[PDB]
Amino acid sequence: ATIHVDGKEYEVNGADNLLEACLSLGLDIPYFCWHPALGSVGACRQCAVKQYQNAEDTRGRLVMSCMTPASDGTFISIDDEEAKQFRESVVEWLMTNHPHDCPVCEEGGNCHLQDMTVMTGHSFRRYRFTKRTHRNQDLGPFISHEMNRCIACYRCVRYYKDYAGGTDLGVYGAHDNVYFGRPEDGTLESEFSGNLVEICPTGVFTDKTHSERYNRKWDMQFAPSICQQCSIGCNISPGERYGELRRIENRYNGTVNHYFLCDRGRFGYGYVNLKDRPRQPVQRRGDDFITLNAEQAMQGAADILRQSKKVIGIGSPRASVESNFALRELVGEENFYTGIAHGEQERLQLALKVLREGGIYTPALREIESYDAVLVLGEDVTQTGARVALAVRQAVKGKAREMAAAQKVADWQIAAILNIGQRAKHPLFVTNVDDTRLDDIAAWTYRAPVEDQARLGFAIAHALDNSAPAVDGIEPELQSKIDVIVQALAGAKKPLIISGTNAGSLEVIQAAANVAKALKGRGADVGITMIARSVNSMGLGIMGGGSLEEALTELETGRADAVVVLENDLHRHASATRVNAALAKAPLVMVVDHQRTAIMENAHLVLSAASFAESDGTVINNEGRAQRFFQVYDPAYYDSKTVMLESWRWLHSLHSTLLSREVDWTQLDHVIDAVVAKIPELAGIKDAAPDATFRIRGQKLAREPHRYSGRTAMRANISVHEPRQPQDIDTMFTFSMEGNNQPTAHRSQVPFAWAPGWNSPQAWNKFQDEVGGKLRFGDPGVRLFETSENGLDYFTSVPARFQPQDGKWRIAPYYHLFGSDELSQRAPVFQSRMPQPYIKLNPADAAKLGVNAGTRVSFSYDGNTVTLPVEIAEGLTAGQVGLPMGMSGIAPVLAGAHLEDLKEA
Amino acid sequence: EPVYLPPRYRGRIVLTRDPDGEERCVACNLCAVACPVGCISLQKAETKDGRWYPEFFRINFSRCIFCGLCEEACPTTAIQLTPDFEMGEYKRQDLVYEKEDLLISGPGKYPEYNFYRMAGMAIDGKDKGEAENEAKPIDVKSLLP
Amino acid sequence: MDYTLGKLNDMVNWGRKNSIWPYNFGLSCCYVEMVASPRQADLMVVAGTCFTKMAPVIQRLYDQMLEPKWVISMGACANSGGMYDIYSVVQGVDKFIPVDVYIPGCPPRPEAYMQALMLLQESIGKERRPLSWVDQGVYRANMQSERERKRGERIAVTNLRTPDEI
Amino acid sequence: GTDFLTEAHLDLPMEFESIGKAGSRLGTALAMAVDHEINMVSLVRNLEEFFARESCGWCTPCRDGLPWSVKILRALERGEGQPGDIETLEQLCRFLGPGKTFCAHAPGAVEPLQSAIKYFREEFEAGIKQPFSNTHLINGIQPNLLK
Amino acid sequence: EPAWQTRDHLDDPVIGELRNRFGPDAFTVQATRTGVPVVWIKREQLLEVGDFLKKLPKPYVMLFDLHGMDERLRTHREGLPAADFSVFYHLISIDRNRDIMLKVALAENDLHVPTFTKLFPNANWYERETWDLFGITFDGHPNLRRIMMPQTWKGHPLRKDYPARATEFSPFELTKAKQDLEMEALTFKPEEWGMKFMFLNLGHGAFRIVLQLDGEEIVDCVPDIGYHHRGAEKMGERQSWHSYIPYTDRIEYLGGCVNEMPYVLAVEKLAGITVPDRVNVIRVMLSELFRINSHLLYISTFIAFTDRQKIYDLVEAITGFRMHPAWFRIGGVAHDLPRGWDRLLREFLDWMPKRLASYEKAALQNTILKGRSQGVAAYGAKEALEWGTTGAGLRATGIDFDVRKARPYSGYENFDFEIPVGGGVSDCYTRVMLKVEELRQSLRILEQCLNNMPEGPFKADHPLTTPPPKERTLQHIETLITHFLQVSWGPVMPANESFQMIEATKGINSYYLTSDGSTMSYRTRIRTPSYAHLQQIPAAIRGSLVSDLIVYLGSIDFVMSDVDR
Ligand code: SF4
Ligand code: SF4
Ligand code: SF4
Ligand code: SF4
Ligand code: SF4
Ligand code: SF4
Ligand code: SF4
Ligand code: FES
Ligand SMILES: [Ca+2]
Repeated sequence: ATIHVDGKEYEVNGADNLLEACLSLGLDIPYFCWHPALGSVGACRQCAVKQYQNAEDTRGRLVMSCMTPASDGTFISIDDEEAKQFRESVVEWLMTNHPHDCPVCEEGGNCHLQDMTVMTGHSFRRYRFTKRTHRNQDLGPFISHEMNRCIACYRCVRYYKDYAGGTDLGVYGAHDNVYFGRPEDGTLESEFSGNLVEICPTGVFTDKTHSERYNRKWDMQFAPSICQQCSIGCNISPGERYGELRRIENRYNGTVNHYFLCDRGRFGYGYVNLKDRPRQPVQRRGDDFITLNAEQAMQGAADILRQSKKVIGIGSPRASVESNFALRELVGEENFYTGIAHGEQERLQLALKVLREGGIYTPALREIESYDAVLVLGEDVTQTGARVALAVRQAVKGKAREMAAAQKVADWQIAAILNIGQRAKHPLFVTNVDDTRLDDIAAWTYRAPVEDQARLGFAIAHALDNSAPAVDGIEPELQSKIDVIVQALAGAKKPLIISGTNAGSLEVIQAAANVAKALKGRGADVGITMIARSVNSMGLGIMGGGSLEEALTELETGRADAVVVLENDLHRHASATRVNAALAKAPLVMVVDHQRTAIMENAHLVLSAASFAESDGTVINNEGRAQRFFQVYDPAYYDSKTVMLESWRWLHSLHSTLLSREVDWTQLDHVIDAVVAKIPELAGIKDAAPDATFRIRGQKLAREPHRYSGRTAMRANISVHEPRQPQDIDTMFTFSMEGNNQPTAHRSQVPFAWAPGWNSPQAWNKFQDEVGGKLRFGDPGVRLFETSENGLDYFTSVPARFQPQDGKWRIAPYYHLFGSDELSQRAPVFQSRMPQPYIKLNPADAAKLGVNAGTRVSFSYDGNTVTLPVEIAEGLTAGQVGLPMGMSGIAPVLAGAHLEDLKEA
Repeated sequence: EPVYLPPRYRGRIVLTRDPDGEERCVACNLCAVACPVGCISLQKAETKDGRWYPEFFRINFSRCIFCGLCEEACPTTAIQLTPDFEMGEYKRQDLVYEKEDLLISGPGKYPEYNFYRMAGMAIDGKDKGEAENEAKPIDVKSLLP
Repeated sequence: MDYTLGKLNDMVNWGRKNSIWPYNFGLSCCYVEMVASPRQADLMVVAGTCFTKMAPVIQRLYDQMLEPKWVISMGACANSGGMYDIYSVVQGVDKFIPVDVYIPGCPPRPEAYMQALMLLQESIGKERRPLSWVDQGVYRANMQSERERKRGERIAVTNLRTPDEI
Repeated sequence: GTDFLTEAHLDLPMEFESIGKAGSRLGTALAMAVDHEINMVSLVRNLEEFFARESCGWCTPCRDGLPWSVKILRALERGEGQPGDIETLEQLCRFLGPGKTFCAHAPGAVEPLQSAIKYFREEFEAGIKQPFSNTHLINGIQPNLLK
Repeated sequence: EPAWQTRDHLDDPVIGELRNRFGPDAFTVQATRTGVPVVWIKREQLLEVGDFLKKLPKPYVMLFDLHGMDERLRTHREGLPAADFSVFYHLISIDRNRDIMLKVALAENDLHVPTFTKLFPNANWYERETWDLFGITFDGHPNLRRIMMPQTWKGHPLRKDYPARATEFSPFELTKAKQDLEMEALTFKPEEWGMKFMFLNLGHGAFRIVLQLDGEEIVDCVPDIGYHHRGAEKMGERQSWHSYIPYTDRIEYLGGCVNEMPYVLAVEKLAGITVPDRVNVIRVMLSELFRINSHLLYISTFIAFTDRQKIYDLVEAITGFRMHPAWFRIGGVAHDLPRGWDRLLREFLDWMPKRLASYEKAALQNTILKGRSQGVAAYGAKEALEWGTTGAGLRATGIDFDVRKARPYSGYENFDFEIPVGGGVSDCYTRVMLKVEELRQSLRILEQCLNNMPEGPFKADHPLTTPPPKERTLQHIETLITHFLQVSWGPVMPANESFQMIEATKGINSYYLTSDGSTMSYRTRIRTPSYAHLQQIPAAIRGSLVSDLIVYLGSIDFVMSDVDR
């Protein structure tokens, strides 16, 4: 297509509208109601341009560029006089009722309405009458509501309802009294409600957790990082001020998590600011905890380790690839253990083997939205991999997109698409132990134990391909529903099979692999997705090592006297009594961690590791994508006594002091080169980010905006002398504003979006090749493995049907977005949001045991009687008991385990 | 003899109070970013009624060039430059003036302005609709069309 | 009060504070506002921006001065570097020579310099120094800071003149 | 939602095109007569209160520009109009035409205001009786006296 | 068509002359808001283009400026040749009353230009500063050494990859520099300073001049400058357009608002702001008050603290500060004039005539001062033009060139005042006479300012006026929004280049601003007259005595902060 804007000629896409085409060309058109992910509706009337019929047309006509297709030979004018006056008048009409609130507004300096008011040139008020006002609502602990600042752009309701599928937000009232909010006071129920603080162009919806410790955007120190709260690997921009983590902003990645986070990643950063975090190396002596600096801690640990006969290491999926590799080099490959349980490790390696040996392509998170049928087996994705659930919702709405495309309706005209596709949707079949949050759009939901879900998967695979093993004992109703699933999956152009390790069953993963193989054998374009548990679960699986049970056995027999535990609390993956006994028997326990854990009471040495905000490293995605996260701030900049080093720095210095009796800390690129040298499967982490010598025309990449304030006052209460700027030898970023953050800079890692005239999250438009697409020079992060040429064989181990045994209760896992993750549940803002720990009972089982709802029952697991109140679960199959994994006292390793002596307290 | 100073004289910086007696500063951080030297540092805190205020407010007067850009950028007329020049010290750390060294007992050069009488954000003593040029809030459940 | 490392001691303190021979070293635009060899001088008034090239000159002329020596820094430049946090400017003259009295301002008034002279005389009169070198330790008083001494009268200020007058 | 016409337009046929060239619309063809006892400012005020309170709230010009015209017409009704009010009304009629708003409710809203300003302008000018002001005097700050 | 409109100046006769001489495909015309034809010349044609401009019928006789620009970070280079670096040459034709800016593009791997010192002798210090701050080599330069930074400095500060902030202070480097200064006379090399008899080192500002003496006669001299270098241009790349104003104050500290005027006029050209008449009169009045203060100080130092005190009292009444007001704003001034300013100005203008007559009696008719000052180290129009001399010296050579009349700015065309010119000889006495007559004319301008002062706004009605008027900021939400974004992120200047040249207290001061579309200046170039006046010293006192050099140093109006910026 060819368009002529203001006399200049441009080549654009004809399938795009004029607003997105002109924004992709660098032209500035003000807009409110349009969003790249939400489509065009024509509400705010801000994007007005003057369209002419041909080249010899002088009158023209004002049209909305978001509602006008960028067809071939289209003549428009942005800088036309009448269009400029109309856009200024739209800004003025919005300004008539807007409150005098900018100094006490959390959106100030980050506000799209401020930027568009300045951009249109409106600065003079001639409206003299009263402004309408509104009462606010309580929206829960995360989102603060200020209804006075609304411009009625309908972005919130469109995102929350049409995109995110939420039900408790809406627009109420009439003409100029339109109210956007909930029908009553209460917490927003959506798992993706936190994206409202960037979707809303004004300060109506603000980050309440940030509002507690508010600072402006220009005062922030940003870094490009990876969210640590599950395996999905969403790109984030942590922003700090005065030595504490203050906000998590969405960092655009056109391949992974483009505009949207989930609420866990956005609001579960509060564990970084906990005051009980270790900040110095601490050595115990008798009952005295003496504080050491880094050098003498390294020397004492090196001599004590050298006096030992065998040192073993226990890694964690919390830690990065570099930290786990440094531990593996410190103790040796034969003495390195992964730190997760044996069954968890087996499920993780099975998922990994399906990913890089199953011969079936695994899609990225953005690519999930293009699949025409989804089968989810055992993985409650909303509570474990929430952004995958959001992408599955988009893939489900793909059917309405298809029927609209058949009627020659443009893909950005979202209201017409939704009107054509009323309730027709792509097939979604979710299986779980109970009801999921995806059941509102699912074509079918299967509530059954994990062996029954695996049997359903194997039956689907056998009905798709007769070479797959069959399942004996299928009821005709279940057989008919299996036939419905098979007819839906066979007729799909792009079927997608999603599973994961959170179900706690190996056979569910095997059944999902068999379904994917059966769909691959029919020539379909089948994709497979595996949801891991933690941020670097797949990297720990790729690196490998022994299980936690083997390390505990080595400590308990006495073959190992020294144990180094890296970023692992050890109670989520093993029984607490066994861990306590093994660590009390061990004469030397060293714990390298950034959070106060229960195993630090028995620790001889505690090394204060850095969290993700204070460390660099690489983490491996659930789809096998290596992604580098960068340090946000120096923890020793304000508190000079703080010795909080990177975990790989601690372990490399420990290995150097053990070998040559001298301290060499490290550089990060040296550890990365060591990883790609000793481990060839992790050789792709070299290309995840450029090294520390990378420059943009000779200068580093800036971590803070150019108007960063208080450079001679922020530390003045400690010392009037300004300290040295912290040096970053690890990465290409500088801990200052003396750097580059140009949107045209040839790089992939962007710490924050800012452009002149665009101070809001709409500044991400300038950093993309086309708006809503990819980053201009490619998205960061590379895939570790490609699709294998040949797949796996059919798994013939079909599990038997679930049989309830008397006195034994099979534990059905119930994951929660707020609580099941360890670090996020340590955050103080998650304590109010997470619920009380209930235990789920079938009505028949509760009636047999004589307990109603809310009554406390006590059960013994591993010789430990704990009591929980009973919640009646209708969908849970009898013979099962429901437990919330990841909570305090209920380890995620309990999923799939049995349970004895369920007695009323 | 005492030295005469004009009322516009750019001397010692103070934080002033509203006519109701509350401190005028809403901790909006405009003065800190407008400072070319970067010698203002402050943090926003919020009271129980929702009123924004500075948790701390420090000015490095060993760095301050007394240019008055912070007073120019203040949207509440809190920070002001007053006719006073006797500010010499013995130690440079003593030129770091905290909030208790700046907050005077009166309105200073602007005797009547109150920012919170203009802002729509509700605080104690001013609910929604009681600010200047504001109508009462109309519920969407009201019977009037 | 605290000291950081007898009638005639008061006499020498009185004579030293009541006759100060200054050496005004004017680096920059503080020099015009404030308007003897260093071997015959005892007070160094450093007024102006401390450049990297002229910092050895300041250090040499301070080293040529004879004991006892006091230093008064005028203006934000000599105090901390002022507005010039830049590659060619030393951030404060106290980076390399000790300073007795600091004056804020850019530029300060001459009466501010006279008030700092009062402060210097008070600090001289409240100090104990080795009388004859035949304890050879200089004891400087930890004086109460001026901002806490004058805090009550400063905070008690309520109304000021409006800026619409001359 | 139709433009006002005068007594000189009483002789044209009730057709779509004939009333189209006259500057109005045939509409529902149910005409309404306005006698000399009716203040045109009051009548247009009543019309604009109806049109402003019947807005659906979807799009900015109707939703946030019809109440501005209502408040201006109330000020003209009370004799509290200020200079620039009629210019603001004319700008509102220009910027609420077809294509500028999401639907045709606001062009129909601004048709009678346009025609009444065009014909009976003297009553609207008679509504203005006080000087323009939307700034209080802040003590200690000299205003920027624009010319 | 306002005065800030983007123009290519294709109708300038110099463009047609260059097209006829060199061909239509030899240069590229750039459209700017500098008011100047900007012509991109190939590097190999630079010397012949300059020689052609030197031999025009109304030739370009003065090299006004010469410096560099790092174009590597510049994103809006549409209509420009491919350049990693560039060197610009600002040339002035006084007879034509015109000017031209030649620009040479340079690749990063080949940073060398032919020297301009054969065509214009004042290009020596400009090329030395360009080599010092950008690393651009000039082939054929006699002594291409650093002039702002010391000779042991590493890197080039004005490059975009050089960090602007102050580094960590090291006592070891201080002791090394002090030991180098102590043994500077012991290990002095005459060839290292550009020379080829006794050598003297000695220290308007403390600057060191190395002197070669035949017994007592000055044979050669090279001054060591850069001791007052504050990095003001690099700070121009680090401050927003609004927050850079006090830095403009501290360039020529006796000028104050005179120094603020060209910067705010150039920013207003970038912003497309036409200020109202009252802003023009207020700026002219403050500029003339500061010009009177500077001229009084110069005359008194040549021969006092009371008229300057009255000037400072009036300036302190208006702006709240005496010497560094920082009162000018983008689009106007910071506040309105306080009520009672007219009575203060009336009392100032009644005290001044008899004092001015007293200065005339004490300076012009002083026979001993006339004998001491007349004919000692003088120069003519040819030496003034070839060295970039402006202000009192250039007009003392007889060339009637004042910016307030030749290229009027800030409404100076609405005032009635004369421009005094001397004979053909520019010595101390003629310059003092010219400054006394300029004092009288500035008093005339102040009287005209007082007599009919316009009533109106003190700030423009533009959205980019920074900051907005305070009462509307405190009352109106859109004005509050504009103020919020202007004081925090900064006003957004659309990408362009602007230039403003004004008549400062010591000559011609100019600001050349390059905006890359951001809220910070991409390039701020300050041309100061004292740099050019100090460069021409060795060409004027060659063969004189040291006392003659002292008298000549006191006779030229210069300050080292203005020299080194
Ligand atoms: S939403 Fe934006 S324009 Fe409105 S008060 Fe907040 S910062 Fe100001
Ligand atoms: S609350 Fe925010 S997103 Fe929703 S309509 Fe109002 S301004 Fe738009
Ligand atoms: S889906 Fe996972 S990786 Fe993404 S924001 Fe949520 S917790 Fe973080
Ligand atoms: S007067 Fe200027 S230098 Fe001092 S604190 Fe205010 S803005 Fe900063
Ligand atoms: S600009 Fe004023 S209200 Fe805002 S933080 Fe500074 S002193 Fe407080
Ligand atoms: S403190 Fe201010 S007046 Fe003094 S030398 Fe520095 S810039 Fe000049
Ligand atoms: S013009 Fe139509 S779409 Fe727009 S708000 Fe009015 S009634 Fe709704
Ligand atoms: S962005 Fe086009 S009308 Fe809202
Ligand atoms: Ca690091």
